[PDB]
Amino acid sequence: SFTGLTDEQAQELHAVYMSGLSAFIAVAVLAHLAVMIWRPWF
Amino acid sequence: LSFTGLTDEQAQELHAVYMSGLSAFIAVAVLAHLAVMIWRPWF
Amino acid sequence: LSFTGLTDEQAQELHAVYMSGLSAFIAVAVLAHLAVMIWRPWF
Amino acid sequence: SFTGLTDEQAQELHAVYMSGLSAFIAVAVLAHLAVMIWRPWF
Amino acid sequence: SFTGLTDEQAQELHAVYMSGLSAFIAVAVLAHLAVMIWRPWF
Amino acid sequence: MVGVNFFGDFDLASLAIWSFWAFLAYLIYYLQTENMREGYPLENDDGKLSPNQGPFPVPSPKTFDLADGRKIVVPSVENEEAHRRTDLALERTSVNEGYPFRPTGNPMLDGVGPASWVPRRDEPEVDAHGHNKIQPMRKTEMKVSAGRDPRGMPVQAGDTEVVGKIVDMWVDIPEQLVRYLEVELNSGKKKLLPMTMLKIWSDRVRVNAITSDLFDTIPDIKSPDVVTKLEEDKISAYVAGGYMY
Amino acid sequence: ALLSFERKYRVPGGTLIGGSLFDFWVGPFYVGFFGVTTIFFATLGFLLILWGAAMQGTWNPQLISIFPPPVENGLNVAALDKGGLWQVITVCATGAFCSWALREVEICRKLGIGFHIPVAFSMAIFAYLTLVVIRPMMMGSWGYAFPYGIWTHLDWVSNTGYTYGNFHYNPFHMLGISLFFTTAWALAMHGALVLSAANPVKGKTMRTPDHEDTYFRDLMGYSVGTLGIHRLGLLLALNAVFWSACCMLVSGTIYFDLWSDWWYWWVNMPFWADMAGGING
Amino acid sequence: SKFYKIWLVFDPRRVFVAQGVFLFLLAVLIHLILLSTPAFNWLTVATAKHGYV
Amino acid sequence: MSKFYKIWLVFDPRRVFVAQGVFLFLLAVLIHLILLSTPAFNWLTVATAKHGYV
Amino acid sequence: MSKFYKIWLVFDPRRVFVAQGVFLFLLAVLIHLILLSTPAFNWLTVATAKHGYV
Amino acid sequence: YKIWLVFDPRRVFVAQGVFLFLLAVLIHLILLSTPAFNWLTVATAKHGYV
Amino acid sequence: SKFYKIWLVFDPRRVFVAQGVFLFLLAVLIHLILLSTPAFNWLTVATAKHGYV
Amino acid sequence: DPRRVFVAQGVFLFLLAVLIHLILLSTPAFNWLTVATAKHGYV
Amino acid sequence: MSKFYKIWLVFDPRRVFVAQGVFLFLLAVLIHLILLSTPAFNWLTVATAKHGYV
Amino acid sequence: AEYQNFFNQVQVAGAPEMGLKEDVDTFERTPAGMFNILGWMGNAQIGPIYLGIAGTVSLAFGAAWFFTIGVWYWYQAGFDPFIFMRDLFFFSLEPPPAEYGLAIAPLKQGGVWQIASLFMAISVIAWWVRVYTRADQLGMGKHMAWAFLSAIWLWSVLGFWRPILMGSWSVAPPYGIFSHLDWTNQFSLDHGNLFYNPFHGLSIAALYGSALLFAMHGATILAVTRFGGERELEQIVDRGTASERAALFWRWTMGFNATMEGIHRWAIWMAVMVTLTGGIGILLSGTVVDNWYVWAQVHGYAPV
Ligand code: BCL
Ligand code: BCL
Ligand SMILES: CC[C@H]1c2cc3[nH]c4c(c3C)C(=O)[C@H](C(=O)OC)c4c3nc(cc4[nH]c(cc(n2)[C@@H]1C)c(C(C)=O)c4C)[C@@H](C)[C@@H]3CCC(=O)OC/C=C(\C)CCC[C@H](C)CCC[C@H](C)CCCC(C)C
Ligand SMILES: CC[C@H]1c2cc3[nH]c4c(c3C)C(=O)[C@H](C(=O)OC)c4c3nc(cc4[nH]c(cc(n2)[C@@H]1C)c(C(C)=O)c4C)[C@@H](C)[C@@H]3CCC(=O)OC/C=C(\C)CCC[C@H](C)CCC[C@H](C)CCCC(C)C
Ligand SMILES: COC(C)(C)C/C=C/C(C)=C/C=C/C(C)=C/C=C/C(C)=C/C=C/C=C(C)/C=C/C=C(/C)CC/C=C(\C)CCC=C(C)C
Ligand SMILES: COC(C)(C)C/C=C/C(C)=C/C=C/C(C)=C/C=C/C(C)=C/C=C/C=C(C)/C=C/C=C(/C)CC/C=C(\C)CCC=C(C)C
Ligand SMILES: COC(C)(C)C/C=C/C(C)=C/C=C/C(C)=C/C=C/C(C)=C/C=C/C=C(C)/C=C/C=C(\C)CC/C=C(\C)CCC=C(C)C
Ligand SMILES: COC(C)(C)C/C=C/C(C)=C/C=C/C(C)=C/C=C/C(C)=C/C=C/C=C(C)/C=C/C=C(\C)CC/C=C(\C)CCC=C(C)C
Ligand SMILES: COC(C)(C)C/C=C/C(C)=C/C=C/C(C)=C/C=C/C(C)=C/C=C/C=C(C)\C=C\C=C(/C)CC/C=C(\C)CCC=C(C)C
Ligand SMILES: [Fe+3]
Repeated sequence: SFTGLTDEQAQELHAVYMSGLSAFIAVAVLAHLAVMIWRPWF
Repeated sequence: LSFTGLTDEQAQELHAVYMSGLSAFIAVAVLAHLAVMIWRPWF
Repeated sequence: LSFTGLTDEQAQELHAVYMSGLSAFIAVAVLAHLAVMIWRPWF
Repeated sequence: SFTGLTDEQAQELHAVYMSGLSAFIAVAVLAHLAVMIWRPWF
Repeated sequence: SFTGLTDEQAQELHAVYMSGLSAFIAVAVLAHLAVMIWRPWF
Repeated sequence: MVGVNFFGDFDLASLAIWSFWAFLAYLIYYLQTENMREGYPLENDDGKLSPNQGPFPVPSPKTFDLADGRKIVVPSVENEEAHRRTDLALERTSVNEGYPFRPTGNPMLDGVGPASWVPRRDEPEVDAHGHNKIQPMRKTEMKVSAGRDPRGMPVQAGDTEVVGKIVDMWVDIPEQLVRYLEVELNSGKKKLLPMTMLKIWSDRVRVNAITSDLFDTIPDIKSPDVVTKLEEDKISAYVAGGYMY
Repeated sequence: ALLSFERKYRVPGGTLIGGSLFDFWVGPFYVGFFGVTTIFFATLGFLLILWGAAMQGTWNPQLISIFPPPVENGLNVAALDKGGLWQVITVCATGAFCSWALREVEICRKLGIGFHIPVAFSMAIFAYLTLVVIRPMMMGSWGYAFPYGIWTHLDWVSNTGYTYGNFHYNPFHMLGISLFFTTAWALAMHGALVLSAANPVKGKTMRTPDHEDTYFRDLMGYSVGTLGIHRLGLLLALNAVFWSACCMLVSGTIYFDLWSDWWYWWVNMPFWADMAGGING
Repeated sequence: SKFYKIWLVFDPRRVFVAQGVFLFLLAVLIHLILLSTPAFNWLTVATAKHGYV
Repeated sequence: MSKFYKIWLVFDPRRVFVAQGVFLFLLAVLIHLILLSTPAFNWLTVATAKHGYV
Repeated sequence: MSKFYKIWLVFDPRRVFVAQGVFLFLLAVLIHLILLSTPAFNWLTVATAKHGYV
Repeated sequence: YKIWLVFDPRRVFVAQGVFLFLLAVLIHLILLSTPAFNWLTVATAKHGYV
Repeated sequence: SKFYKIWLVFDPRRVFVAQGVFLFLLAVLIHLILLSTPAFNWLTVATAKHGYV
Repeated sequence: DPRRVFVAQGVFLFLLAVLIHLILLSTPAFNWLTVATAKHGYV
Repeated sequence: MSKFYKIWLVFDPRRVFVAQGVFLFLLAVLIHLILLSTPAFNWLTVATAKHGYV
Repeated sequence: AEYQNFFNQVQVAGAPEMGLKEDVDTFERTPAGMFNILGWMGNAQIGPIYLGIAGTVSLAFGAAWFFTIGVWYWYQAGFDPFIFMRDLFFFSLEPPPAEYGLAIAPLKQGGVWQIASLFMAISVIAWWVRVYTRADQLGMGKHMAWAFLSAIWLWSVLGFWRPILMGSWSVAPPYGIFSHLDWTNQFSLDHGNLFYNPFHGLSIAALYGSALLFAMHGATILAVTRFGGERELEQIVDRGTASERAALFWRWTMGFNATMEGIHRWAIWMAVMVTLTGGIGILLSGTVVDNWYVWAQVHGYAPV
């Protein structure tokens, strides 16, 4: 490992990062659904 | 994995203060947006 | 923790002085905004 | 190895890279099929 | 003390500075009152 | 304010240009006076005070504070006295002023003319940390990263003769710059050759400034690993004086 | 008079012509043979400019103007009242500049230093000769050179530039402008940095070159160095003058239309010339 | 839940500076965009509503 | 595949997160500007037409 | 929160004070300039119209 | 897999990400500049937007 | 009450000089703005009132 | 140096492919977008 | 304040006096020129009108 | 045939210098590296850079200004990458028309220009603060900040002060390669041959003098590099033969000379003068003088 992180440290980092990414993606999906209802682009 | 040289409790306390500040900022923003929507809706 | 070398007591004292100054500034601004709203409202 | 990576580390890195590449290519294929159905260019 | 001054020195400087500031602000207030009486801008 | 004149045709542009003329006159006076902190008062050919000293007076003294507690007052008698050469082997060629002075002996050995050196302080130049600025590469961890490494090359003089070999390089550590080459002569003595007055070929170092006979009389450093400002001045003056002599 | 350290440097030798015949000083000025020639040429040029002012009939220093012979004269030697005086003054100026450069060479040889200063001066001399000799002769007449007047040569610059539309579009001209701006910027930075190191905050000791390197690395992430900055300033000035000379050399000799029109080959490359949209349709 | 560990990877000084700069830039950009749209320029709306000039 | 976490064993989280934040902000601003530049999808213009703003 | 004083544990007061002073001065100047450039909120123009000064 | 014995994956991944982003943006811009394949134009034509 | 501690933060000399420069520039700017406005140009008001010229 | 060889080869391949694609796009006859528009009547 | 003299403990008297002299001269010249640009307060124009010089 | 000291004959390198601490927060410094290509004429080290607050603000708002101009260009190109490259130097972000005066204009009609201008102004002010504070924390004399202030003065006269005095943002130059050259030419044409602006002539004299003086000083220093003349500060406190030989060269040449310290005063003032006089000359154009050739005719340096 170039960064010097432990495997468990990397796992925990990935877990919290994926929780944040999931929140971001869910918000984006809800926003896209709202836009599609309000003004569809297809 | 502390690059900053911070312990766990110090990080928790700093995060608590940061979350209080962020909550205040977001609450003010929400109130401002509600007032603007009432005064001049953009949808 | 401390990045500036100040102790917590010194930080609290400095923050008290800063908050007094900030409160005076914000009070003056609020009075000016009330006066402007009475004289010539922008809403 | 100029990078200092052993054979096993290179193999597992390649495995992760190819898994990600396969996911990316599958998404690209699905998007291209959807575009072809909606607005074919051929 | 970042400037290296003492409590007593800073307070003695501040008293004189505030006296000068008060004189300046009083003169400015009188000038503004006179202008408002002469050529009001509101 | 187009066409608004204070008097006659004098408008804002005229006021600006005349104010600039006054400011430029003052600025020229200030700049000339700031450049008279060295070399004054003027002297005659005999070293006595010149009857004419110019229209610009010498400015009031200014002080430079050094990192080691020493104070330098640049327009002062002490500053002029510390940098004044004595016992110069020179002779006037005419009773009139404005004529050259003739070297009585060996100009390169006596340090006159293009071989003149200034008696700088006999201490090495230091960096902000107090370490000597110029050190041999054997005392550092620097390595040659580009160009041609001259260590081990023969040294050829201006008369097409080999006088020795390069054994080490002296480097300005803060600037990461090579300033001198150390040469071991065929007699075993070591000298310092300025980098700015030599050429590095593919197989040799060529020094056209001086001939083989003059390499043995190059000024020396008291310590094998330290060179002082006075020694630098003497070596540079000796090497540069070879072009004329 | 002499500076307090000047006596040990006033030694014989270093002359190019005459040996010790002119190897002396007049006040602070070293004379030499080329100094004699410089004084002759400069005085003659100044007095001939004054005489041309007398013929013109004006004594206002900002209105005096000596004009070259008309374009119809070609390369002939013109009458003194019909442009010949301009040619004589041009010869005097060229002689004075070359003599000044050679006198600088002699002074360099006497002091045992390099010849960077006379080489750099020769660059400006080349620019001047480009404006008065090379370009007018390539265009076939002395009448294309600029006049000797404080504002009439500005009129010449304006007319020459507007001969080719907006002269900003000359590429060598853009390069020269950029180099001049860079030279001014670098001079400001160098003077400011050296003065700030020499004149620190009150109560602080004099700063080192390490301070200068640290300052410019902190500000922008790179420091060129003292030797580097001197080399860079010299090269910037020389390149600015050289590319200005090239810009004037190519204008009116191999290019005669508008430079703004020259810039349209990139637009008119056929693979995107007809593509609708944008500025150029 | 465990987002506090952000302060184990990033120093607060850099993060706070970047966040302040970002917030200032974003607020200025949005306010200027709204001001450059006459239908949402509140000064113009107030002028029309209250009969100024 | 759950082996993706090993990216943090080859890439520094600080630089990755800074680059990700900059990239996401630039992308979001670009998409918003593209929508605004199109009068059909400019929500301010749509609101002006809908509510009769001037 | 009452723990905001810890901001001075993170940043030197001089740095923050200078930044805040510059920011506030620039903001005030910008707002005054924006109001002055608008004729409806230029108080000198409004005063001239109201009092018939010109 | 042997490619990672030659090239440092960090530089490879950074360059690949930059290249993919630039290529995707270029293709999307090419499609947007074509009114036939501009999806916003098709949407406003189909839905009758203003 | 305790604002004198500002002089424990910034050097009085630089603060005083900068404050004087700022005050002079502000006063000159306001006077020039009033002069450039004919309604508040006191010389123009005086010449209109007293019938000069 | 295999690294420089591969890097230069990749850059050259990308530049060549982009150049050929731009040449084809610049030609309306072989521009597949125009061809598809004409074929399917997108207009 | 009776303690204003301590200003001389803060600023060098020579610089202060020189700057004050330059500032006062420039201010006086500026005000005189402003008066001269206004024909209602140009005393030379008023004298010319009164005495019929031109 | 002798070594002219324009390029180093050999390069040496060790660990990069990370800089003196003084009163600088070393946490804000980045790592450093080496670039051997830059070591031939200068230093090969791409040293650490200070980040701080002022640098971050300046970078963010300057990037915002740059990207605002870029997206305006992309809009003018109609999303076409080929049109973007074909007309890159012809794209222009123009100020609002003269009808809008100094008020906020619609986005399509100068609002984007105003937004970009505000971002640029914020970035420039932040960078000036950065220059001043980086000088202050190392204990240096603030000369760089005052030198930068003259260029800022010219820049703000061009875009802010003169537009305010003229009553409209329309007189400010646009953001474009060819368009701002056209703006310069049109300014000269509209104000009657700006050649006859005396402060324009002073600015040109200062620019020519800056080039001449830097040529002189660089050639002089390289000529005395035999004696370590480029170590200027040490020569200032401990005068060597390099300073004496340079002074004697210029004294024997033109009758007067400078010192190792005062030559830099000459340099800084000569370089400051071009922008200092240019700002005044631009500010006088249109506000005080609208035809400089007629003004020159009146004031006796143009023919009648
Ligand atoms: C370079 C391209 C153009 C040109 C374009 C311009 C433009 C454009 C401008 C000038 C300006 C000037 N030009 Mg011109 N100029 C050219 C060629 C020349 C030549 C020449 C023999 O080559 C000379 C001597 C001059 C001289 C001058 C000065 C009167 C003035 C300021 C220059 C300066 O400070 O430079 C840097 C040098 C120094 C700081 C050192 C001091 C030099 C002094 C000032 C020269 C004085 C000359 C004196 C009036 C006459 C000399 C002959 C006498 C018999 C001694 N020009 C050519 C034709 N020049 C400006 C001006 O104000 O014009 C009215 C201006 O706006
Ligand atoms: C046909 C065109 C006109 C003309 C019209 C003008 C106009 C109009 C102007 C000049 C100006 C200048 N002209 Mg003129 N000019 C003409 C002919 C000439 C000739 C000649 C014929 O030889 C010469 C030598 C000059 C020379 C000059 C300069 C002396 C002068 C100021 C230059 C400068 O520093 O600019 C550029 C320097 C700046 C703009 C300073 C910038 C400062 C800021 C803070 C830095 C940049 C901001 C930010 C950091 C940018 C991003 C950087 C990122 C790293 C990417 N002009 C003719 C007569 N000229 C200017 C002047 O002052 O005139 C009095 C000016 O406005
Ligand atoms: C890298 C090129 C730059 C440069 C370099 C440079 N110039 C130099 C040097 C260097 C390195 C010197 O060593 C030398 C010097 O000694 O400087 C102090 C010089 C010098 N650069 C000078 C000026 C100068 N340099 C200029 C430009 C530049 N010089 C370039 C930007 C300009 C411009 C742009 O206008 C001017 C005016 C002189 C101060 C000096 C050379 C002095 C000299 O030649 O002295 C002998 C001559 C006389 C005393 C007078 C002769 C007069 C004539 C006989 C009659 C007049 C003729 C002339 C054509 C009339 C012009 C009228 C104008 C209105 C056009
Ligand atoms: C005496 C007058 C001369 C002068 C002086 C001068 N200029 C100065 C200084 C001085 C003394 C400084 O201290 C200061 C400085 O720091 O110099 C290193 C500066 C400086 N003069 C500069 C430029 C400059 N000076 C010029 C002129 C001159 N400056 C005069 C000749 C000019 C001209 C001729 O037009 C220019 C362009 C800068 C190098 C610097 C001030 C830096 C600054 O203000 O930065 C803030 C502005 C920005 C950050 C703008 C945006 C920059 C990038 C375009 C951002 C977007 C790109 C993004 C980062 C990357 C994108 C990558 C991909 C995604 C595309
Ligand atoms: C013109 O062309 C157009 C624009 C039309 C098309 C171009 C389009 C593109 C290029 C679209 C997008 C491509 C991408 C790549 C979009 C982004 C996808 C991603 C990768 C989104 C990432 C979201 C990640 C988010 C919010 C971060 C979640 C992480 C959150 C805090 C950080 C948590 C990790 C932590 C905190 C450190 C602390 C933990 C420990 C254990 C110390
Ligand atoms: C176009 O866009 C527009 C302009 C429309 C959008 C406008 C936007 C914004 C961005 C508005 C503002 C956002 C903010 C963040 C405004 C400011 C909020 C603040 C934080 C105001 C701070 C007021 C603080 C003030 C005056 C300081 C009071 C401090 C006074 C002296 C200092 C006391 C502290 C001291 C003295 C040190 C002494 C103690 C010791 C122990 C030495
Ligand atoms: C053109 O595109 C448009 C503009 C139309 C749309 C594009 C839009 C975007 C991209 C909008 C925004 C995206 C974001 C990411 C907006 C910002 C969201 C955030 C993240 C707001 C954060 C506000 C944070 C706030 C107030 C917190 C400040 C924190 C504090 C006071 C807490 C301080 C903590 C401290 C002092 C010390 C504690 C120390 C110890 C030892 C306890
Ligand atoms: C376009 O925008 C417009 C122009 C419309 C509006 C913009 C407006 C603003 C931003 C206006 C002003 C904001 C301010 C901040 C105005 C100034 C407020 C202040 C703070 C004025 C200070 C006056 C201070 C004065 C007279 C004091 C000078 C101090 C002295 C005499 C005291 C001397 C001190 C010490 C002598 C010596 C004692 C030494 C010892 C050792 C005891
Ligand atoms: C793919 O490419 C992307 C999209 C990524 C980026 C490509 C970008 C480009 C192509 C960027 C720029 C091209 C150019 C041509 C940039 C600018 C060159 C120039 C020549 C800028 C010149 C500005 C020149 C002058 C005088 C401006 C001085 C500006 C000022 C003082 C600023 C004025 C400040 C504030 C006016 C007004 C504040 C008032 C209000 C009401 C906000
Ligand atoms: Fe220098």
